[PDB]
Amino acid sequence: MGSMERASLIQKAKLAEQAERYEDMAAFMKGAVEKGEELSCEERNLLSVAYKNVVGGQRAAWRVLSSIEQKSNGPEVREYREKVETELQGVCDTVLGLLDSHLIKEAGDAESRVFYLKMKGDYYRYLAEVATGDDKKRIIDSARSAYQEAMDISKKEMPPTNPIRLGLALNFSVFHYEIANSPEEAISLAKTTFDEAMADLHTLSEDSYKDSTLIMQLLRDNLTLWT
Amino acid sequence: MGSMERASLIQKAKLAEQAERYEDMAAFMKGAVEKGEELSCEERNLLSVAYKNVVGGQRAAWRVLSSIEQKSNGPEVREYREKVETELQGVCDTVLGLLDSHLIKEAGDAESRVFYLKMKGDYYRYLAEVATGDDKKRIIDSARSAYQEAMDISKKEMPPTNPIRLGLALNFSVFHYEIANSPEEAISLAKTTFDEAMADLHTLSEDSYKDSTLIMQLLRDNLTLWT
Amino acid sequence: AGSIPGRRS
Amino acid sequence: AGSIPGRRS
Ligand SMILES: *Cc1ccc(S(=O)(=O)N2CCC(N(C)C)CC2)cc1
Ligand SMILES: *Cc1ccc(S(=O)(=O)N2CCC(N(C)C)CC2)cc1
Ligand SMILES: [Ca+2]
Ligand SMILES: [Ca+2]
Repeated sequence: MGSMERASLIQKAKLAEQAERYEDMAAFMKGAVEKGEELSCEERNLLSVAYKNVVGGQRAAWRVLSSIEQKSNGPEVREYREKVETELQGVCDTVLGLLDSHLIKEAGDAESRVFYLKMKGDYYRYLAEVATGDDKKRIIDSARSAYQEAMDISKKEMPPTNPIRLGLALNFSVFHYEIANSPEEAISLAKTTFDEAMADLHTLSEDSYKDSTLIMQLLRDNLTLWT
Repeated sequence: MGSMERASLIQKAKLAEQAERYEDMAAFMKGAVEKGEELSCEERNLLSVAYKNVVGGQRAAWRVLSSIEQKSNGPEVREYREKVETELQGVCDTVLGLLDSHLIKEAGDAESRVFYLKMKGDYYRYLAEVATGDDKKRIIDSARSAYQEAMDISKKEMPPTNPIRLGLALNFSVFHYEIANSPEEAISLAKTTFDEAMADLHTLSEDSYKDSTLIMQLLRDNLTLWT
Repeated sequence: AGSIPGRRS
Repeated sequence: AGSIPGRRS
């Protein structure tokens, strides 16, 4: 997207979201990142929304095909599952590449750095969902390491109700439950996160209260399923 | 898809439908058509479902962008609407190309020939939705001509309850109402189609009755909106 | 005004 | 178990 203005890429990413054209949205936001400037809060969210939609569709398709393949056990189901899997891995590698070149290293404020490290954990987690064997082990450790660094920063630099801090804890708890085979760690993290946020709600405006309690309900929803 | 077996392309098209991967589904079915053999009833439906989903997403996006553009009247909204429009036209041209090379000319049974001519009318209709000016006139006449040939065959060769005959009449009525500025022709066609189907329902099994009455309700739904 | 949905086999 | 939906700005 080298010939398009940064501001035009951002404007077109917003239009693509409205049109539910998420592959386009991700390509526009990749082009915007590759302009080399840091991203604002709104721009980071556009980048994340675009890729979460793209990879979310791929993950849903991979799960459908993997279920059919498991029930079957010609080569067609495996071949097509592998094709979708390779595409999914390519998108994850693209996002991880943007984070490594050079979003994370230039992110000095806690809000941006935690945001990008949470993304890094998420996309390694999506790689882990389809990985098999010892490659899975190193991918899992990469997700854990990214989430842990984000957690350490968020606990030092953000209030317990901050929505990015809450969403990070939610997703790290899912990592523990679904990827790392650590359901007790998942439950403990979700419970502690919820309780510390509850005790801080009194400091918030009406609008911030709505933002934080929406994510707290997601933590509670997981706790209800897990206990 | 020249190196993949016809039967594998069909199997993968069915998997792609289950995975809601409609671009893949359309590419697999295009590859199957290009093997050069005629398509069975089930295969024709897979081809149609694949492309209807692809072009349906493009049409929905084009309408969102066209609405934003109309409300606005920089170059970004127009440029992006044009990009989506060109992609949509490319998919329509691809489908029309498959019909012309060589699905229609080899379709001798009424069921296949009517099916393909209805597709031809539909994809010219989607081209007409985005066309402007005198190009619109010839595109509109191409849609009308395809639908009319399909109608003539269907009335000679199929019972009035046949689901393809009913769906053809439904879509031709939409063409009259939405494209050709002929709402009275649309209403007359929908009413006559519905009434002639109703009088033939007594000949049908329980399963065929369900198939036909589902499309009859769509005709009635349009009549309710139009009168 | 609705045409045949046509999006599920 | 649900992660952040994250699919709408
Ligand atoms: C992981 C993550 C990403 C973004 C947020 S957010 O910016 O505070 N916010 C959450 C709710 C969303 N709906 C309101 C659409 C928008 C983005 C939090 C956690
Ligand atoms: C234009 C058209 C296409 C297909 C048919 S159909 O094969 O009889 N049928 C209609 C209903 C659909 N649902 C049951 C999923 C399947 C396809 C009719 C008209
Ligand atoms: Ca510039
Ligand atoms: Ca062969």
